[PDB]
Amino acid sequence: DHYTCVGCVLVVSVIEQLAQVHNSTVQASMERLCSYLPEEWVLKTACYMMVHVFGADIIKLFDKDVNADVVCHTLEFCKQEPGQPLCHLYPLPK
Amino acid sequence: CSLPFLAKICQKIKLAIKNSVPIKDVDSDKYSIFPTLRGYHWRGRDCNDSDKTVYPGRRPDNWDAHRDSNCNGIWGVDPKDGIPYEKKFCEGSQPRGIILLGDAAGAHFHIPPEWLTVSQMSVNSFLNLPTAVTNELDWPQLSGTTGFLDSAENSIYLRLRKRNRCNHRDYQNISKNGASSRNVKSLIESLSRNQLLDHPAIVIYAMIGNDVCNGRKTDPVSAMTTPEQLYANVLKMLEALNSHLPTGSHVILYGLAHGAFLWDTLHSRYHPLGQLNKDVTYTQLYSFLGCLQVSPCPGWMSANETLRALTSERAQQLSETLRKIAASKKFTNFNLFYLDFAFQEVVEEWQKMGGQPWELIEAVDGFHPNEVALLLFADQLWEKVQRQWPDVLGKENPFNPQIEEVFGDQGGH
Ligand SMILES: *O[C@H]1[C@H](O)[C@@H](NC(=O)C[C@@H](CCCCCCCCCCC)OC(=O)CCCCCCCCCCCCC)[C@H](OC[C@H]2O[C@H](*)[C@H](NC(=O)C[C@H](O)CCCCCCCCCCC)[C@@H](OC(=O)C[C@H](O)CCCCCCCCCCC)[C@@H]2O)O[C@@H]1CO[C@]1(C(=O)O)C[C@@H](O)[C@@H](O)[C@@H]([C@H](O)CO)O1
Ligand SMILES: *[C@@H]1O[C@H](CO[C@@H]2O[C@@H](C)[C@@H](O)[C@@H](O)[C@@H]2O)[C@@H](O[C@@H]2O[C@H](CO)[C@@H](O)[C@H](O)[C@H]2NC(C)=O)[C@H](O)[C@H]1NC(C)=O
Ligand SMILES: *[C@@H]1O[C@H](CO)[C@@H](O[C@@H]2O[C@H](CO)[C@@H](O)[C@H](O)[C@H]2NC(C)=O)[C@H](O)[C@H]1NC(C)=O
Ligand SMILES: *[C@@H]1O[C@H](CO[C@@H]2O[C@@H](C)[C@@H](O)[C@@H](O)[C@@H]2O)[C@@H](O)[C@H](O)[C@H]1NC(C)=O
Ligand SMILES: CCCCCCCCCCCCCC(=O)O
Ligand SMILES: [Ca+2]
Ligand SMILES: [Ca+2]
Ligand SMILES: [Ca+2]
Repeated sequence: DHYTCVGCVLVVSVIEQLAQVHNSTVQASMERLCSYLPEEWVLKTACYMMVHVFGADIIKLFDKDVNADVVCHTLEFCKQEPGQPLCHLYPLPK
Repeated sequence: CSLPFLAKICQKIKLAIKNSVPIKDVDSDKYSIFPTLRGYHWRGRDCNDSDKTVYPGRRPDNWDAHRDSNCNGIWGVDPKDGIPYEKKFCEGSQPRGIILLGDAAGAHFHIPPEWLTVSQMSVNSFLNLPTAVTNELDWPQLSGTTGFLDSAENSIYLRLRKRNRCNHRDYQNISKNGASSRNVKSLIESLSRNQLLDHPAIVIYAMIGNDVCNGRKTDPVSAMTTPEQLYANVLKMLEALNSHLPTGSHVILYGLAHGAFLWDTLHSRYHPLGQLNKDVTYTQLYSFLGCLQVSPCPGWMSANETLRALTSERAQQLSETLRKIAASKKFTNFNLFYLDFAFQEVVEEWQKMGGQPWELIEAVDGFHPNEVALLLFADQLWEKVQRQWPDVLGKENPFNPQIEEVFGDQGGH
């Protein structure tokens, strides 16, 4: 919960920044990321499988360009727990 | 892990982690032929995994005339004079092993910044991921105390091996990321040493932060180990060690870290995830992890300088407790020493090599000493012990060249 938030922000950060440096879509950077994983452990296969099956459904939740904190809260990987402050790694607009 | 069939698997995994012994260990002597999963990245490689009486650090039965019972690559008989090679070359050389009872720093926790830095990311960036993960994100094989591979100033183990080749493969890194005085008892149990059948050992107890770095969900000060708790915990640990260690062993209690260095050095510098758009510093990393209540050290990774100072003060108080134990308590089977955390010496040594202090901290986690720092600490420990207590390290073996001539690389690591 507090681990899934961290893991989501890490992974989404890499996807978004990898898209930025290639001027690419998020679909393209996700596929690029899988491309970089090793064959061992069925990581690259699991990766590719994950990206094709769910990727588009996830991207379609977003009609706007938002940072990793927003993405991960929207996907409910970062939840606002009762009694705890809102957590974010990147700067807030405004 | 909540599914019923899948949960029985999850419970079993956690059980292997926590016991801190190799999963690949057919004879159950805690030494492995496989590198990760607590294998020979962590301790000397088992030269016979079908025999619990063959493992690193053992006294050589029959002087290893017939086989290499202690895996140091020295064995057999000289046909010239009928004398076993290990008697000729090691008798009287007082071999000893190195054992680290440590934490994430002692295990050398390291997340490659290449996994998170897109500007340089490539097909090669993740080749090490399965090794790292099955080593609990530690790199003991490259660590300052027990490292034996090509450093990315070398390790305590390799210096001991260089001093006396008979010490080949006699290393054990019994460190766990979350270890402290509160749980070092479980580590004592994963240690391998027989008080009567093995060589003596140098044991370094180096819990440099976790006794002050808990409190992730409460006032951290109220969570930190107190001097009385640590005194009791360490005394019980030392009594347990006294029943494992061969006579002639040595135990070094190492002081806690100067953790205030972290905020002072890093609070305005960019994290790897912040380098592309210059939008994340370690200040934000520390706040983020603290907000999520998963901060690895809330007391030192705080913008509240009063909290940082209280954390440092407790760290100094606990270090003085270790010094008191070493000054006042005595154990039959080992000499006991205290060493301060050599912060100033390491930072000065680094600056004279042209380094900047921020280059001594793991870039991704902003917490642990990195590979360079750990080898500098090892260098400072070696020289200080050599200068003050040379008996701890032993004499140079005059037959090292003979060992090398007859046995070469002694079987490698
Ligand atoms: O169930 C037990 C808990 O598991 C245990 N917690 C752990 O020990 C901490 C583990 C959890 C791992 C979760 C994530 C798993 C995925 C890892 C695989 C990697 C995939 C690649 O965490 C780790 O040890 C560190 C893992 C970091 C992983 C980051 C990978 C980054 C790769 C990026 C990939 C991108 C690709 C594109 C819990 O223990 C209790 C406490 O014990 C002490 C422990 N402290 C130490 O370990 C401190 C040590 O110095 C290590 C510090 C590491 C800091 C890393 C910072 C990274 C920042 C990254 C940039 C943003 C405490 O742990 C922590 O301090 C660790 C810290 O909180 C983790 C920070 C970041 C997590 C990121 C997750 C990313 C996920 C993967 C991304 C895809 C522990 O809190 O104890 C429970 C069981 O507990 C109890 C019990 O039930 O009995 C209860 C306790 O209260 C306690 O009392 C004990 C008793 O005392 C026992 O007697 O037992
Ligand atoms: C690793 O050791 C095994 C086992 O050694 C035998 O059993 C031990 C428990 C101990 O009693 C030793 O003294 C024994 O030699 C070795 O396997 C045996 O090797 C001999 C041949 O020399 C043969 O008679 C046996 O059948 C083998 N197997 C068993 C189960 O005994 C093995 O050779 C050793 N490996 C290496 C690389 O030296
Ligand atoms: C800085 O940290 C210290 C230590 O956690 C805080 O002191 C605590 O303050 C709270 C009141 O809000 C009390 O619960 C405790 O009595 C205090 N602890 C001690 C040891 O005195 C302090 O509040 C923090 N300062 C700021 C500005 O946040
Ligand atoms: C690509 O986007 C550029 C702006 O982004 C910056 O430059 C690129 C090359 C990356 O390095 C990125 O990380 C930087 O933030 C534009 O200047 C350029 O016009 C865009 N390219 C195209 C083909 O439109
Ligand atoms: C768009 C991609 C979404 C990214 C999802 C990554 C989630 C990482 C989860 C981290 C694992 C938590 C482990 C645990 O709960 O103990
Ligand atoms: Ca074995
Ligand atoms: Ca064996
Ligand atoms: Ca031998």
